[PDB]
Amino acid sequence: SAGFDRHITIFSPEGRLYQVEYAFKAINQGGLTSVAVRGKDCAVIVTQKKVPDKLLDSSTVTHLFKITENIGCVMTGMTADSRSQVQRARYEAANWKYKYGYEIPVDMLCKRIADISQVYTQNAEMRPLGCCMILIGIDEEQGPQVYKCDPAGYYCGFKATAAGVKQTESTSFLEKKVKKKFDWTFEQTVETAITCLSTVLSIDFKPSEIEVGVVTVENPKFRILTEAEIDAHLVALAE
Amino acid sequence: LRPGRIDRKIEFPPPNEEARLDILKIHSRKMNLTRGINLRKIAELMPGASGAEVKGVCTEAGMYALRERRVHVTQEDFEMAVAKVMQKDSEKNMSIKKLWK
Amino acid sequence: SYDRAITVFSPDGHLFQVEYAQEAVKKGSTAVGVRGRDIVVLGVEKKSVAKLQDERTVRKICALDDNVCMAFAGLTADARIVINRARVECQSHRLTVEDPVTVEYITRYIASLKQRYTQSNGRRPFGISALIVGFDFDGTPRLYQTDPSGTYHAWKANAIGRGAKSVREFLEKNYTDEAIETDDLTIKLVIKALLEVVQSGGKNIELAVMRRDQSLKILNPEEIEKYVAEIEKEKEENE
Amino acid sequence: GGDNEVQRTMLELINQLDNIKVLMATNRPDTLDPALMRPGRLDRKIEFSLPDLEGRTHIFKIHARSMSVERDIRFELLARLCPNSTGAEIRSVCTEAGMFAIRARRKIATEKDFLEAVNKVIKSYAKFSATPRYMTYN
Amino acid sequence: YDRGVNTFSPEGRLFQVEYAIEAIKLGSTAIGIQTSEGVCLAVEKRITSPLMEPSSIEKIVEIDAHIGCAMSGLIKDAKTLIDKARVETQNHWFTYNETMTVESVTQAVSNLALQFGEEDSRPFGVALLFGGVDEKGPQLFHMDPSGTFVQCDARAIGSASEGAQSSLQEVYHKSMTLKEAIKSSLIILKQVMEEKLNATNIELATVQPGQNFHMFTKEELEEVIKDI
Amino acid sequence: NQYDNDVTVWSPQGRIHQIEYAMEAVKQGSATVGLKSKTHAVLVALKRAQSELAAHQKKILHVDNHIGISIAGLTADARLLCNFMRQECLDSRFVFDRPLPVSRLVSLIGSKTQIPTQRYGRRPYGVGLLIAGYDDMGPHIFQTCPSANYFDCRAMSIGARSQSARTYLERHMSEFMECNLNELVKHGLRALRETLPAEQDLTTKNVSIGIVGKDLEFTIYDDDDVSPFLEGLEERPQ
Amino acid sequence: ERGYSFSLTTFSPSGKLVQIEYALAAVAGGAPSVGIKAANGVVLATEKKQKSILYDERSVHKVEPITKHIGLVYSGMGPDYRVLVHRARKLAQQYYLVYQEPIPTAQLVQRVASVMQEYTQSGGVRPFGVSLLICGWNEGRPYLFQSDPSGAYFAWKATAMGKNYVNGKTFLEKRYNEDLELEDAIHTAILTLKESFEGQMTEDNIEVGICNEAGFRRLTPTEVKDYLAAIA
Amino acid sequence: TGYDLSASTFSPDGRVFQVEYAMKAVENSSTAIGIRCKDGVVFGVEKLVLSKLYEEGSNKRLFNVDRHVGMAVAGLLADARSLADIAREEASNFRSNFGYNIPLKHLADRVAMYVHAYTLYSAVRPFGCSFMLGSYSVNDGAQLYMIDPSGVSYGYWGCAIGKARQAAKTEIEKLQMKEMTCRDIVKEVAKIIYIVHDEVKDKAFELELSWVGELTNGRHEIVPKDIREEAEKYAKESLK
Amino acid sequence: RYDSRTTIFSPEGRLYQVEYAMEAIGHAGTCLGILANDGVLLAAERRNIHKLLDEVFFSEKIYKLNEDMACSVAGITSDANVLTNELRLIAQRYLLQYQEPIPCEQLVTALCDIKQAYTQFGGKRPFGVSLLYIGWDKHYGFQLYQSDPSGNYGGWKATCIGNNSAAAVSMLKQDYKEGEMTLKSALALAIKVLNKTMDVSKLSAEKVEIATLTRENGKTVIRVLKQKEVEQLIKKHEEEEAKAEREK
Amino acid sequence: KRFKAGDREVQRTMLELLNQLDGFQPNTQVKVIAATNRVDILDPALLRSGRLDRKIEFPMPNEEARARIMQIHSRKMNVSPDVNYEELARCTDDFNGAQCKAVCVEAGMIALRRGATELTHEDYMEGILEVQAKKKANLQYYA
Repeated sequence: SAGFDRHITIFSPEGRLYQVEYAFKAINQGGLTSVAVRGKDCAVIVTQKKVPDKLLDSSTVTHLFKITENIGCVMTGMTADSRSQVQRARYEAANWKYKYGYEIPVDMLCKRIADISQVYTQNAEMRPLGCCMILIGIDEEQGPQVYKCDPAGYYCGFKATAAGVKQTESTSFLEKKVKKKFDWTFEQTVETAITCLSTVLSIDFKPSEIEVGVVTVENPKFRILTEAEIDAHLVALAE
Repeated sequence: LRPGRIDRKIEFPPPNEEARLDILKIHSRKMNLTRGINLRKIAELMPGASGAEVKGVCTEAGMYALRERRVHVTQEDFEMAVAKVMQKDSEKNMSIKKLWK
Repeated sequence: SYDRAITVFSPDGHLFQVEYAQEAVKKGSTAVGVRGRDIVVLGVEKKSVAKLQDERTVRKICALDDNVCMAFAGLTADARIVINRARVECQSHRLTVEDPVTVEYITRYIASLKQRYTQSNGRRPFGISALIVGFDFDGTPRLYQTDPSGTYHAWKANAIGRGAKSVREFLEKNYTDEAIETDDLTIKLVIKALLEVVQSGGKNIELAVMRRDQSLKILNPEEIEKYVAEIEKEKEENE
Repeated sequence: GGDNEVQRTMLELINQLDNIKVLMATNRPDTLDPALMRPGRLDRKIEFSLPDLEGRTHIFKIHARSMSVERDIRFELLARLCPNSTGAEIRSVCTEAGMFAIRARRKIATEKDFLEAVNKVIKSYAKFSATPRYMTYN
Repeated sequence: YDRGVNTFSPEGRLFQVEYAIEAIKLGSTAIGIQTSEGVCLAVEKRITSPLMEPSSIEKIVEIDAHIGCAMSGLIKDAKTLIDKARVETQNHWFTYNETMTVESVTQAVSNLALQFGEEDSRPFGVALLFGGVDEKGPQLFHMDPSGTFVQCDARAIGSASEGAQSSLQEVYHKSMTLKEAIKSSLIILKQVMEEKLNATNIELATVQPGQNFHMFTKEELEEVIKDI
Repeated sequence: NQYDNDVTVWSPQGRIHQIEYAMEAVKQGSATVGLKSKTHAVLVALKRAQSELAAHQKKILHVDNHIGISIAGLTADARLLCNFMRQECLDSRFVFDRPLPVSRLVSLIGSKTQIPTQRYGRRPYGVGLLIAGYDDMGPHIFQTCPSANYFDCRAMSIGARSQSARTYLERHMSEFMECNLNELVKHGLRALRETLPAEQDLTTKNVSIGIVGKDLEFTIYDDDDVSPFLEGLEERPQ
Repeated sequence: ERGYSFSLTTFSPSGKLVQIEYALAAVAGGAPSVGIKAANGVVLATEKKQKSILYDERSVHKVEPITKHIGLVYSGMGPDYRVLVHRARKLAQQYYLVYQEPIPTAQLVQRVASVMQEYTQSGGVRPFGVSLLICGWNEGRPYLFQSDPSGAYFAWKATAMGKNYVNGKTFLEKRYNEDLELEDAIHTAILTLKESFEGQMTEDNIEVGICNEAGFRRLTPTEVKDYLAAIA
Repeated sequence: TGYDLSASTFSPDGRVFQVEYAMKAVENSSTAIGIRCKDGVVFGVEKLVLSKLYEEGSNKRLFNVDRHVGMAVAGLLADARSLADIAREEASNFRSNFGYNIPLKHLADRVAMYVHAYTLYSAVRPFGCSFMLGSYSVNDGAQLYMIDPSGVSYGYWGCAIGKARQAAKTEIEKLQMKEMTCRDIVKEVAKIIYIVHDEVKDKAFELELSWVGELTNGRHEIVPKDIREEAEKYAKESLK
Repeated sequence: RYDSRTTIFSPEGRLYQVEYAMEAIGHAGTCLGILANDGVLLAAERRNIHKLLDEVFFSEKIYKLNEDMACSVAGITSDANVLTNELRLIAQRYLLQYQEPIPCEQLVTALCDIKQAYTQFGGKRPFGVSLLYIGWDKHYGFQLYQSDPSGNYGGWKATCIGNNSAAAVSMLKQDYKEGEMTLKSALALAIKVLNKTMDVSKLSAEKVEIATLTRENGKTVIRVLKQKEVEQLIKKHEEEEAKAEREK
Repeated sequence: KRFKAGDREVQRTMLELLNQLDGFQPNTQVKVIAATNRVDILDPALLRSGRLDRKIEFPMPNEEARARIMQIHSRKMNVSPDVNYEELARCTDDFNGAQCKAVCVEAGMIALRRGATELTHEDYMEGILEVQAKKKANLQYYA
């Protein structure tokens, strides 16, 4: 099923852009997974921080970035491209606020980020960015919001999404979760993200093996739960 | 195809109306045609009909009868069979079909 | 495999695309140019009308300036575009330098127009070998022949198009100072020269003659018929 | 198929090769087994290139030493008209040169014949590269 | 590895300038002898047909009043360089009010040569012999498409260069006169020439220091040849 | 294989085959021997002649009154790089009114040379240069192979059949520092005369010497000018 | 045509620009949208079915407005839809600032199609693989145009792109009477989709817009639920 | 094959091969290591003198990006010098744009983005040099960053780039770099490097060091000649 | 093979892409313009005539370039729009610059150069659109011009392009009328030619499209006859057809 | 690999060898080693479990290996004591070891034609051109 492929601008005979297709298969080359769960008034993103060395400066091995004071993003996929996508976003929001007088809603920031990725799929100049972004933000008039922008430029509004090597089970796990409708309390949402990531991998999730981000309607600011809190949260999940 | 090996290069074109009619009469000679079975009108319904397809109308017009246990083939038995054998495939796409004005 | 580009030399120092380009000129109608003492005649054969299309939109002999006419061979699409540029060049030089263009300069420009197209890829050469004839030299008649390669050449008599080999061979052995000595004699030569027309119809020969400080004169199909007749009458001496 | 029959005949030759010296000629070396062209069997690979000019005037004199040519022939000149010509097509230029001297009953194959020879043997089959497409070179 | 001026062969060669360099061999023989008296310059016209005016075939062209040009190869390319040659020497006079040296012009034309793949085309399919007299003395300069510009006491370009050059090495020595250089060159050209040498087949042109005029030979080419 | 047509493709073994090939350009030209002493920078070039009666090719170019170079590679590229240096030094003299140091020039030559090795549209400069100049920090001898890498050399020998010239110099490197003008050059000519085939010996027509010293600008000794350095040269054993 | 399939600027030996065709394959394999022009207005429909319950159905809307009187429905690569709409709203806007009247639906498609044709004239830009249905009510007559990746804009009365399009057209030509009214038209439009949408027509699974005399508007989930309940 | 010729083409398994090859050409370079002391970072690079004729200290791999930052390119040198020049133009534009020294992290991020900028276009090839950045600042501690060809840049307590990466961490992993002041680290970085570089291969070599921290007062300049001499002696005594 | 780029010359000297392009016109609809004194007509065919297709323009194949210039199209839809867009812009520039209508032929040359220019510079696909032009001027009155994808144009007295061009062109010859080309005779022939050239018989009125150009009181009305008059036109030919059968 | 053709005789030879190889177990002093230059044509059966399974990989030598390899085949010759075998390796790439011997043997020959005893560095380089059939010509555009 290789197709004409070797060029992103040449359609396969069936109408499938193979080069764009291969983008997603590059997405899981990062070997990690991030899950975002939207609660009643919060959205929690949990990622895998597998630091394969005692020499690595653990402070800078983070997959979580702060796009803006109210919107936080996690990258799943190639670290280099994910970094560029993060950096391109920050300008896109800052241009949004500077241009219209207010902070860019998390809705568009994936749209503009998606729109940038889409033109790289038509004009055979830039090789596509091989990383999916998840934007979480407390949006006024629409509660907490989560979005996942893919290499081909498709973004959607997700009650919960996960991108990474174990996406099929992560989404199946969440799909099992969201349906038995429950009061998604901030504690419930943070717990839900941890369980989702834990069940798929089958890991204990030592305190430092993940990086959970949290955004709540009460304090609409992007925060990364400090290692003490995840342990407290993790112990809460156990009991 | 150089003269000396293939001298005459005889062309066999799809039959005309006075040729489809003749074909429809050589393969329906053994058939139990009714009265009022205008083999020409059937022929006029079959523009550019190969010539072996014309027999397909005769086998099919006769096949529409064997499912009814008869021996006589009427006109509607034909016109309903000139649509089956002489069937066509359309582009089934307006997107492609207007590519060319 | 050294023939699918314009600036790729073959192992033996050949620009094969330019060589292929002169293949179009050999596939046009025969155009003969003979320069006389006071009337530089240039003819076109294989008029080959369609019996249902007016011949005005067929013109193949065009006057580049008031003193220089240009009869081409090759492919028509490019012939119109070259003539239009040359016509603009003849006037533009006139404005830049008061004196009007000479025949040699316009040929140098035309050769300068073609050459810049064969020098670089992504641009196809003009496939026309044009016969540049004109008295504008202000005293001396002069007829040149261009080449889709880009080299302009001066001939006292020429033959371009489908039949140059036949016309040229028959032209050298019949061109002399005695022949050109007379104006009507000069035209009789070209009509005789192009009389070796693919079918020798005698009715599809179009000769145009320009004279010292004169104006171009597309011979009417009554003077040509007379000249075609007169030449026939002169040829009637065989018996 | 029986092809492997021939191949096992080469492998019985590769084993054999690797006071006995061995020669081999191949106008198309690229079709030879890489094993049989290694420097453990064919230690030396002589390339017979197209002659240079100082050799073509020598290949000519070798085949014309028995021809009935006129004393003067500018063989050096006939070497530059046969560019990229092999050591044999030089021979047919000498064989055609006489055939032009036999067609017309001259018992001395003059120089004019050779240029007529080099037009038929070399040029006549060299390339198109003709006047209309050769008025670009001067 | 021979499909652009940008690709290098494993042996280190640009297999495109060479093919351009091969394009000269399909040219016409031109000989150059530099003599203390002056520099001689001859070329085989190779008229395509009697109809063509001999003056339309430009094989020796005048760069300026002091340095002629001998060419061989693609006519269009050589013209594109010639006009690049006439202009610069005039410019060198305009901006410097002096006659440009032969080595100075041949630097100019070659500077255009070193651009086939040195911009940001194809190696010009012509090499030039530049004859002229400068402050240092009389002097002949030869250049090829590859862009090397070098000086030759006596050089021949075009087809038969190998034979002409070797036949020139034997007959040339530092102490020629202009008259003796011309005769040896014509004997060389007539020797290596395919048609019987005469007044219309070839064209000579000489540039003496004191006779910088007459950068051609018109109808006295007959007189020179008849005494061969 | 198929990865060896463009400099913009990485070979499986981690090499950029085009640069490796350009590297091969240097060995094509006639070898040049470059050696500096504590007091002078002298580089000897073995000129070549196209034909018997043709003048021999210039191998030592003039980069500035304090920086001279030897070219072993393409004729067109060597000229292009020589033009750049002179323009670079001319601005450096015009802007800072100071002699631009050889180290700064060599660094800039590499930077201009490295762009071709990374962006399609141009070919690697097939010119290997021995940059010889005298700045305020002593005489220097730099070499820039076409791969855009320049090594600070005590003495280097690039060009056809060069490895002989290198092997003589490495054998006599230690003595090079305490050299007088003539002794240093008589070494270098000895180096070039190692590269020459047994039949060929260093003649006044095929060797050009370029020496830059404490109070001396880059003087290009050729033809008779070479003789004063050539004179006194020791005969090769045979 | 075998080797000429790739480049969009090289005619095949049969005069077939294949790449445009393959792009039209991407349209013919996209979300089904249906359009019906009732004498009272224009109704458009498309199935907004997500791949799991994890999605927020209201996030991305397919049936969209351009101006107050034009809307679009697409069947093809989504993200290539958005780039189309923006050059559509801008183009619809650039008409307003210059002429000050709402852009006639004929012109918008003439220039929303001419946007498409721009990307199909050079190598290095893929064709817009999303067929578009444009509804509008201008000069008192409902309009329904289809602009294609090939650059040709039609004047459809009622059609349907996307998966199972052949069947959808057959349902039309059957239950399409040129003399309906917008109220009946919505029922027909929903039914045409019903022939392919593999599932219950949940109010967050089908998105319908009505281009009437007053202007185009993406139907709120309820009203469709009022409509869907009736049909079922 | 097929997908390995252009940097902009994704293999069906989903990776840019060109980047992988370049990162696997850095494996063919001289070993380079970096250890960050409690108040600084130390860089020690093995330099293989390829022939007795290059003067001492030539084609050096220890660069100064800015006043306080350090570079220790490991890989194809010519590509490194290019990466050095870009870094300085990035720093120089920084100091002139923001009035203070560009923080190591931001210099690595901008320099990392530039490196990743060349693995996106077919008209260019990915850089073949992976380099370590080191600096020390009273307001920012000591930071060490390794920018591999692919564009990833995250800091390391101690890292090695070159042939002996795995061999170099192993003996670096057995040091408490968190505490020892790089006064004593230089004796340790030099001691490490001699453990790597098996003599039987690669023949002769030379070692260049540099440090950033309080000891330097915030600069990166090369370790004073006196200090190195004992350091090399100190490492040499560890033959057993 | 040398059909990869529009600027590559085949060894025989043929720009294959242009042969491929102009040959591509075959797949397109048929347009014909008959000989006519005091007029000239275009007749096109609406190849796609499905039912659900709302007719909003009524002139899918006939465009009006200038106040006295009309041109049909036979080829790619996308390219047809861009050429018809460039055609009008060229004609109106001439009116602005000279305050005089663009005299027909200079309109074709302007477009033909644009079309040809594509056949010279690489990277642009040869316009696959031939288009009939009719009109009037003060210079030669009614004229007919046949544009080709390869840029070459040419005046014509009666021509057909696209589907079954051969059948139409020959018959337009077979009954070709010179001098005696009154409009009525042109209409009868034009529908008469479409009868066999158009495979589907009965030349159903809606399936044909005639636009005529006449010089009325110096106004040059360009007409697109409505279905009603076509019905009587088809009927007028239809009545004439039956009388011919009397031979038997 | 495999293929009533006339190759049903060698097929019996292979299966016979295939038979015995699995016949005897390890722990024995019958260790087997087989050499092939084309391992893409061998039967998979020949290399499965109890047959030649631990397969030895012989590479085309690297640059350092080539410098050594060109030494071993030069010991029995009077090569000059100044012959930078290392430099020779750099010029000798894509060279199979046997070809790496060809340079040595060719190097001695090239000296012979020149009437020398010790093979100079140049002689070795001329071999590196004549081992691959190349003919070194001083092309003019270099200078």
